[PDB]
Parts: sequence; structure tokens; C-alpha cells
Amino acid sequence: RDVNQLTPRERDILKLIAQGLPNKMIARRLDITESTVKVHVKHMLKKMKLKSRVEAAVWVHQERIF
DNA sequence: CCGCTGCCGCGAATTCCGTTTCAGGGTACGCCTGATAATTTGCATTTTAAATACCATTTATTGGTTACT
Repeated sequence: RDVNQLTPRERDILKLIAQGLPNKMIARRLDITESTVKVHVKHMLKKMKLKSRVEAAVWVHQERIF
């Protein structure tokens, strides 16, 4: 639904995804295993009902909210 | 009758260096014509914004949940 509905943690993964870092680079940056990144991304996929990260990223950048 | 004159040929050291690359003949003219040497177009091969038609092995996303601050 809405990107602001996410938790601060989920906001962090979301912003890292929108910044173009790949999943393992996200794991490196936050010093966590790939499993937690997979858990976060799969919950984002389920809640946002989306197929890929790119669509969410482009929708985030569309309105130029920042 | 086998002697001498007079012609004509031929020759005269070695390396470097230098320097002005330079001048001097004292005679006509106007036609046709072909004969080259100039200049003008098209067609072969590249190269074509790219567009296109298959093989390829290596990440990406991934299928997410079972344990657990």
C-alpha cells in the first residue's frame, strides 16, 4: 500500500533497495545474514503485492517526494 | 743504295681543405587541325541510425519460514 506504513527497519531495507544496492550488499551494509534480508524482502513482496524491487523504486521516485 | 733526321705519341706524388651551384648565342610571322589534358556523371563495395536470429554458462530473484530478543 503505502511506503510509510513500513517499520523503521522495513523502511531501512526499502531505502537501501531504492538506493540501488543489491541484496548481498544490503547484508554487508547492515552486517546481517542473507536470511534476514530475504525475510524482509519477502514480507515487502507479500504486503506490497509486487513482483520486483524496480517497480517499487520507480514509484517511490515518481512523485519526487524527497 | 738499310744510313739519319723529324715528326707524332706518351708521361709527370699523397691525402684533406676552400669556393663564387655562377654567368655568356643576338634569328618571324600568321593559319587550320588533331591531340591531349583537362573537366563533367554513374556503380561498384563498404559501412548501415542499427534491426535482426540463435546458442551460451552464470547471478538474480528467490519459495518462502522455524525458532525465539
